[PDB]
Amino acid sequence: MSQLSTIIEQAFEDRANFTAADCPSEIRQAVEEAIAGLDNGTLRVAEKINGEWVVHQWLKKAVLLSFKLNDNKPIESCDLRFYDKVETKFSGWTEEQFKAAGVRVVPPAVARRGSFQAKNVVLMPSYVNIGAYVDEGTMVDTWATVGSCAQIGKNVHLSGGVGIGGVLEPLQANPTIIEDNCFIGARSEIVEGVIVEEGSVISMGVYIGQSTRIYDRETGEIHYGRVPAGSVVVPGNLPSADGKYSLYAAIIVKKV
Amino acid sequence: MSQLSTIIEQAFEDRANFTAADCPSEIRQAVEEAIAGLDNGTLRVAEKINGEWVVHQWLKKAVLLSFKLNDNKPIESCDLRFYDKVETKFSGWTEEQFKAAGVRVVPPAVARRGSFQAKNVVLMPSYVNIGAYVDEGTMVDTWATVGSCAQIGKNVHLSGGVGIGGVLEPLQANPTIIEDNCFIGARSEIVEGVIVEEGSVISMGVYIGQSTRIYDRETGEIHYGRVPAGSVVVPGNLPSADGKYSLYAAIIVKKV
Amino acid sequence: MSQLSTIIEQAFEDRANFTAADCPSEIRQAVEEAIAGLDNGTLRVAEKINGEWVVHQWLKKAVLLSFKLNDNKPIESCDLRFYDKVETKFSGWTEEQFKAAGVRVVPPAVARRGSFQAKNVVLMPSYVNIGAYVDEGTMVDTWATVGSCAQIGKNVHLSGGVGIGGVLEPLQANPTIIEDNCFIGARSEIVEGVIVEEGSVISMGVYIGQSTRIYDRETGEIHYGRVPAGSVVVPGNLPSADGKYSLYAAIIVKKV
Ligand SMILES: [Ca+2]
Repeated sequence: MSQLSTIIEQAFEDRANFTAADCPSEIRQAVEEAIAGLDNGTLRVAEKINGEWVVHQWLKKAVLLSFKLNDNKPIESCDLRFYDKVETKFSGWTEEQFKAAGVRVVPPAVARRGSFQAKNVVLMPSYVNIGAYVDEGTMVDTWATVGSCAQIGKNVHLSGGVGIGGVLEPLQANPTIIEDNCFIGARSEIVEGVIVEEGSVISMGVYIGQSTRIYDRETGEIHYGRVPAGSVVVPGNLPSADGKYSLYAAIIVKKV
Repeated sequence: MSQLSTIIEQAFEDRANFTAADCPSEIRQAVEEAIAGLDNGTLRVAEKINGEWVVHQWLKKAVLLSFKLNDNKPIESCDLRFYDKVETKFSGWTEEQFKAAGVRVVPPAVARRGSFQAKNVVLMPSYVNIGAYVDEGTMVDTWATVGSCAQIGKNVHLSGGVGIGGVLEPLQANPTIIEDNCFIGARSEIVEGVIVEEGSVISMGVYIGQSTRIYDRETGEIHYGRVPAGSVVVPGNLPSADGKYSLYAAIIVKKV
Repeated sequence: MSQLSTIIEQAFEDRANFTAADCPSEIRQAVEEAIAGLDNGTLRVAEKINGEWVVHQWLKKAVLLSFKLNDNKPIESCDLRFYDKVETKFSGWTEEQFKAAGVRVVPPAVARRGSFQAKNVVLMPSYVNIGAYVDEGTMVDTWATVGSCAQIGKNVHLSGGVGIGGVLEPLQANPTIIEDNCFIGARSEIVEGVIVEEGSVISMGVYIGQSTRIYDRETGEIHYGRVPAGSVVVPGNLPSADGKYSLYAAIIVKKV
């Protein structure tokens, strides 16, 4: 026997009749124990039983009651704790070190130690993983990611939400490379060691890994792994031979 | 009468003739008051007047002058403040608790209290909302989101920018579920209680909610809400009957 | 002569024969120096030599050895440092100020000073840039971005990963505008001063800037820059005249 489910079920049906202030402590204690059990994994909102996923509605009700029963409170940075084996790049950097490096680090942007950012780089809130190199004058916009070992050239614009995929393995593969003077538009993804050559304009919504067809609409040639210099690329599709569907492709629409 | 607009207008026309160092204090004070008014909402860069949106160019000029007139300075974590009713999962976790749980929490990753992560999970900078369960060996890549009550299986790879949508209401609906051994590629989105069954490979750029057609190109069947086990899924489109447009669809291109 | 490459090469071949505990200090010192050189840019994983990008495999091996040779440790918020010229909005806000403003700021959400959030706004972990205005009751979901000067209306839902693009220059251009009662679905992007008019439903995966065709499938009209009020918009494609490819377009599929 466990009374948690029944107590939470009853309180949720009764929820219009109490508030956070006058909540009886047994309901309050039951909600806490439900939250603690969700937190240590001894309870879970849904689980697979006899081959089928089953939802436990009373645990959803516990989550909802925990919102009802707790007021907003100040939360400080000290309440965030982490645990990892790679140091962050700027811990214990002085103001002199920051000024000498010439990089703007907009909170809450983080770079890992073992990555490099040249002078006049701006890191909006974003992530730069270990082994990456970001050259002079480059803008890394909000929630962008410069993945492990990626090489970002000079005067590059990585727009918001852009992901530059990391490459460690295989050891012989080139990392993902964005050459000088490229524009990568919002929520685009360049991964798996693809190279975008110099002076290209990649619009928003463009996904390119090693399997993406890069269709030059002027020549008809399908390229892989490399955007030729000066390409303007937008998202598109290529038709199937039967005409019943089409598949995503990156379309080179002009060469500038 | 307010002189803010005129002072900011004049200073911006005159901006090549002063710097942050020798800026006269009246310009400096006007810029500050403009920023304070934008911050408390008594001023706004654009507003709807007589049914039309109007831009206030002098407030854009104030924002630009605030960049010119202030140097970069160290900003610490203590300068970030929050305000919410749900505790974060790891506040006051000891090193012993971190080691016992076996989860790597890469800064600045945050999970809410009332979510669970099994041993050998790696949280790159990412978010795990309340009620979610992330099973053993799973990787949550940078700027991914595990939404409320979602169930992530064992040895799952959530790539960068992947969103697993939360499900609280309706109470009877299954949460979004990623079964064991799935790969979800970058900037893909699995939402609204969709289940991705075991061993599937979802490429980057795949969006699946309850309204997304999942087209099995081999059988011609259109599925909803569920990716069958072992599916390889990529973004595509399906043509309209008139052939004038096509609509986004997730394409099952092979079964592995 | 430098022995770093040889030491790292040898240790990596020998890696199954030592651990972090009993690693000889020369290997440990070589790995550290490799990491320091990657961090200050004097070493880089790949570089362009005689017109071709070359990978330095021993630097990848150094990165991998740095994982092997260091255990996870607690990392605190104090180890994150930033450097920027714009203050964050809430630093030194009291509990009274937070309660009076009526905005939930879910860690690690950050807004810049000079942006406004009305009562009953919820900022999930997200970013609100300077000059933006977020009206009453609006939800900004996880890893969304409200860009500079953007105007978000009342009772708007910005879903996870949504980017609302910033607009400062040109001075005369309207910022990006989301009117009252709009739903913007996950990982969608509204940029470049586009306006989404009141009561529209934008599905996930919708990208709209000034160059995106907004195709009204009922009338056949192609709109730019503006989503008419009450539109339901989903991602699609429009066919080329030769039928060899199609290009991304936002499809108005009904008017509600
Ligand atoms: Ca602190």
